[PDB]
Amino acid sequence: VRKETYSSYIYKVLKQTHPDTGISQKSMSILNSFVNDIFERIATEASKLAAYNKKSTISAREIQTAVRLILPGELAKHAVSEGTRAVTKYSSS
Amino acid sequence: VRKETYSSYIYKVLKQTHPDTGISQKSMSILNSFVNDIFERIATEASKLAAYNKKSTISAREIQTAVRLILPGELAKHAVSEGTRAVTKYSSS
Amino acid sequence: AKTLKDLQGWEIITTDEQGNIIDGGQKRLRRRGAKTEHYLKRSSDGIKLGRGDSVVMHNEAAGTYSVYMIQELRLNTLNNVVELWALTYLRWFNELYLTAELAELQLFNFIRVANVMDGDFTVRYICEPTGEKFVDINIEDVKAYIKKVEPREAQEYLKDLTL
Amino acid sequence: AKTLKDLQGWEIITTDEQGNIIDGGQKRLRRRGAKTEHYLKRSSDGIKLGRGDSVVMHNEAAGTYSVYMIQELRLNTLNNVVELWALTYLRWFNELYLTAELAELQLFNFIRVANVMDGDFTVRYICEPTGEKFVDINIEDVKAYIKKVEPREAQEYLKDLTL
Amino acid sequence: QSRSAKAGLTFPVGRVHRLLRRGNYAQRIGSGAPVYLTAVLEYLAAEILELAGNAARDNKKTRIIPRHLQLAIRNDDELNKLLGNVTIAQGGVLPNIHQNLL
Amino acid sequence: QSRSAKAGLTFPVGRVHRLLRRGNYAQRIGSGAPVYLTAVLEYLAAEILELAGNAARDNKKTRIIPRHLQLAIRNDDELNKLLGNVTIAQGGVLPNIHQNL
Amino acid sequence: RKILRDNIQGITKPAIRRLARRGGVKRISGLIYEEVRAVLKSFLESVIRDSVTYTEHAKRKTVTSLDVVYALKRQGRTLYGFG
Amino acid sequence: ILRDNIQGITKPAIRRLARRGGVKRISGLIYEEVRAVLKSFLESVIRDSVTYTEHAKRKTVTSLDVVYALKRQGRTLYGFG
Amino acid sequence: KPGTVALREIRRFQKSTELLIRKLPFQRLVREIAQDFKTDLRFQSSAIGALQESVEAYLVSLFEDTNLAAIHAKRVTIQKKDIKLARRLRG
Amino acid sequence: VALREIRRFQKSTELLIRKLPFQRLVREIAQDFKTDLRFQSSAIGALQESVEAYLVSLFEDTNLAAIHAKRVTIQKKDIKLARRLRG
DNA sequence: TCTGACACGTGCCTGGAGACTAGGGAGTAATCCCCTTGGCGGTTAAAACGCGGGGGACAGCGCGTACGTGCGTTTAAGCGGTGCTAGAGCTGTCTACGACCAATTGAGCGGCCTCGGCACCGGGAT
DNA sequence: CCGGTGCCGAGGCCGCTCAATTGGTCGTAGACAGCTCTAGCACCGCTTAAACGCACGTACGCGCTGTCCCCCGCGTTTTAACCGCCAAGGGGATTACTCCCTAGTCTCCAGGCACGTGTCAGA
Repeated sequence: VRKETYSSYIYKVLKQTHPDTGISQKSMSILNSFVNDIFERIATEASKLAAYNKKSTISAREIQTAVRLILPGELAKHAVSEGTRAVTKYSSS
Repeated sequence: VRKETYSSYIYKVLKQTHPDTGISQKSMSILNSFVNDIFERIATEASKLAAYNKKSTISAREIQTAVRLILPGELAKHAVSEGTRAVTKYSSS
Repeated sequence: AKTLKDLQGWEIITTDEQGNIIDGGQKRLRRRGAKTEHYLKRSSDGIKLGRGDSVVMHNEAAGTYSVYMIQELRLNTLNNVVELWALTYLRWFNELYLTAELAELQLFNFIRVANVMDGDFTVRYICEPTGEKFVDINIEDVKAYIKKVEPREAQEYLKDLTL
Repeated sequence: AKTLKDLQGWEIITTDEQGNIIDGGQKRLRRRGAKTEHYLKRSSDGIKLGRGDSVVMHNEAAGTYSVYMIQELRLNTLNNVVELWALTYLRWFNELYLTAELAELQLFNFIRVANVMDGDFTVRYICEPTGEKFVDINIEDVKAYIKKVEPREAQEYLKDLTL
Repeated sequence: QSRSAKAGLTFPVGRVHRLLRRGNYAQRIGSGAPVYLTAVLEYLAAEILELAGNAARDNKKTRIIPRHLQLAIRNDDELNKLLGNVTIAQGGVLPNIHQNLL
Repeated sequence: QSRSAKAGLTFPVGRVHRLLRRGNYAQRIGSGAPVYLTAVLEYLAAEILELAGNAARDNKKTRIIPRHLQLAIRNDDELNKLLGNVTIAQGGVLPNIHQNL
Repeated sequence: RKILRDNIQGITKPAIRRLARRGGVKRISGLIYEEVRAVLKSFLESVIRDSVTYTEHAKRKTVTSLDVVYALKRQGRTLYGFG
Repeated sequence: ILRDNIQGITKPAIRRLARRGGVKRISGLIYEEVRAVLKSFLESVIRDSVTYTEHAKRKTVTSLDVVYALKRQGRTLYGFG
Repeated sequence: KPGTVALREIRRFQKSTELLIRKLPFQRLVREIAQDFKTDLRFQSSAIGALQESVEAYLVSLFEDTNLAAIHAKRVTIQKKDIKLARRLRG
Repeated sequence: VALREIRRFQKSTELLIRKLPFQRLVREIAQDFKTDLRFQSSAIGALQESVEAYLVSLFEDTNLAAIHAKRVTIQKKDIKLARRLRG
């Protein structure tokens, strides 16, 4: 009871490209801890990066700079290209 | 201007055991960054340690557990023995 | 462009292969080998800004125009809303010399495009801001290596073509 | 002791060398080689609780007393206000067998001290809870290695003295 | 509709915002930061899921076992540079040999 | 009379408490936590300063140079394990040689 | 209260052999099985002690999978699939 | 403009660093490999420092920014902040 | 032929993903190591397998680098000096 | 002559790598990330004291990699393994 | 024998300390099960031991080639001293954006069927 | 791998507490704006340590061989690892309430920061 995992969202984002591929519960917990560790890494990097500028808030630029810090190479470029597209489709409404 | 360091306290704790030994300003900045790195290490350990038990109050138990997690060997064994001996004199007054 | 207030005159065109397609948000997947390309055309006239194009822009302090040869463009960086690394040109203070110096162009300077080749402008030789090493090579030989290969080797390619 | 409510009957005696001194808060410095020792005596009668002493305490479920041979004591750990790793003894269910099993004793159980040696109690042989390997060695031979050497080697020393 | 439906994503914006507020990262939290974070980790989960699906389709299997996730992470260069200090449960090892052995 | 004097230490308890409050490490902070961190910071600084003074006395110098601090750190065992991923500026390297050279 | 007298010998020699065949080792010397078990003891003496301090911070008496995965997360040996 | 500046650090400088490391003899083919190691190392550190500076809307990489970038990479430098 | 079924065992254990280290001796080892830290300390059964997976992935990463150090030293067998180097090259 | 140079460069704490070549090197590397980007005068010295520490920590381990293989002169394959084993 | 940076009184001002309030989070007691541990049979899959051998490990050697070292020789590195100027770090407004307080509600976390792709066999070529 | 049961485990289906969402409202930290001054860049020059070569012996890298011995591998014994199953028990949850302890806000003041001139290292 009251375990906020990432099971159904990962299962939904799997089936939107490869709908004929199942996923085990152990691999589901692996991906849950995977996105939880990436969330903890980006959140701690944004916390330290907002502390380094004497700021009190975390905007989208803070998380964008922290995720360009953490992820290496072209994957970070594709990640920020996805994130900026999503926030421009979100906020412009 | 109005940038707080630990310079005078390091100088005072040096001048009560080795009173005839000076200290350079470069080594002063080295020791200041050293104790600042240890401070942020213990703080970021106690933050994630209090997050693991769903608490919101960092106490002497949290910092004592984080500093026996960070410092290796008998150095932590002398460190917690000094810390408890100091906080008993503090809270006993 | 600098920010989203200046990014209201361009859109993200994400060509997957050498053909011109979009296929959603950058193929919806990160795919190696098939290196994606992005040239952003304005909706007023459709002027392409691609990897190897020569754009014209007035300088921030001079006022006299200058040509920038685009080496790379990175979508949605931190300070800028899109970054653009472009190779500079040498002004005669109409023949324009080539320069392998990278710089960054903002959207409030770019006016028109001009494919500067040898005989609206005329290239003579690759040069340097030091003032020597004139190598009479046009821009048609390096644009294929720019478009085909990532610029981590094309930088050393046009650095070795000089000197 | 468990907490500070039960730690009001002992004080920290920090002997630097083999002699009995205090010299402030653990020599005011961390010094290698001269390994510091701590035996905590109660202010009622001055009974020493040292590295190698055999204390008597009633068990938490049995009620019948048991002897604990102190192997190590660590000042101001996390759960307890001071931790005490002591070797257990075998009850006859008056001869007491030795056991190399570590355990932890709390302050609300310890009553008296008793230097159990061979012929208030009598040791016969080191044994095990399995019920065999009786090695007729008294406690006087191992207390010097306990007091002189850190227990990381004394654990393997009395483990190799058995079996 | 929720903020995830307004963003065009399938990952929870409000759960990430609640975890950011309860994780003691800052006193204040901007508006674009949780939707940016959900977009980033949604793209990361989608990429690791499609690479695991490619590893499963290269083994003629459908259910993604953790061995498929290990062989999908370690075969990619930038994911292995990202997950350099990782340990995956039931992953085994890469199929790898050196030329100075055979 | 102050908080650091009531603790009996030479390091600021109030600055540690203010930096713990402003550093986003928790929502609430107990009383014993900043004085415990003050005590352990004072102990660590006192130990590293005693070892640096030992290096300065063994090198016939009256001021702590960074070479004295690096020799004091790398000559110790547990301080080197605590500061393994630590590079000190203007200090060079610990003097050691291999037997097979 | 089990008399586990040097159970580091419980990791037997064909177990280290199988681990080396997984790692890609053709043949192993005979003076390695005494060393690899000491390396394993030195590694577990760090990570198990970190997990014990983690689980006795929370006034508990069970070492759960969250405790060992957090102790491995702090040591730069981040395990997945448990929390 | 700036090109082949990795040959500015020369093989006697690598000889000095190797004598500080404690070698006796080194090869003549290790210099390009040491330059290739240093290139990737300074590339990662300079890229992280540039990211830290470009976050703060600055146009000058500070010593505090580069010591934060070295702290994040597990190579915590002292004496600068 | 000698030395060809070792490559067969390598190909068997590289395609597989099972647990090479046994469960109960590793459990007894973890218990006797934590015996010096807390008496009567029970372990969750998921945590023992978690420690086993971390030990396995650490030991095969040590053994791969050890075999690489032996290969660089113009040998195909490993020695104690290789693992001593790999521990002094990884802290 | 050799071990005298080891004893000289192992006791003194001078700047081994030169200042202005290191300046031009970090400027050439940073020019691919931000053009017209300035550097603090303490930041380049911090980069030098970190780079010459990492290189010495690499060299004092590839010397162990050389003497492990019963040889004195190091090779490119020594430092390749010395970086590849931990980085 | 020389001098050139490091350390004791110096006004202050602004951050630390005391006091007086509530509110809210931990800390005592309290169920009750949801996980362990443990000891039983069992049976068998690796583990242990012994020998053969043969192929790699170590050691000596001899041809030799790349490398430390010695001595010109450029030559670019280090210090200084300019000028200048780009931007870091301030103060000041205010403003736009987030925290916090109720209301609501779909949603996304738990039970519950309902099938369905992987296992490992005969045995067949891998 | 054909393919057959089967199985046990994920996939839809239902479904109901509850935290995500909306709406005002206040309040408060960042965004512009100036400034200013400060630390960093360029450049010329002046010495000047030192990188850059050529020889040159020479000493270790490296290929060959030769011995030898130690571990790979197989065959027999053996023994405890895995399974499982029941049973006991104990500690990890989750109320609960309360209480005391710490955030907030004044409140007073003092302490520790920036100069600074007297004093102490190096060559």
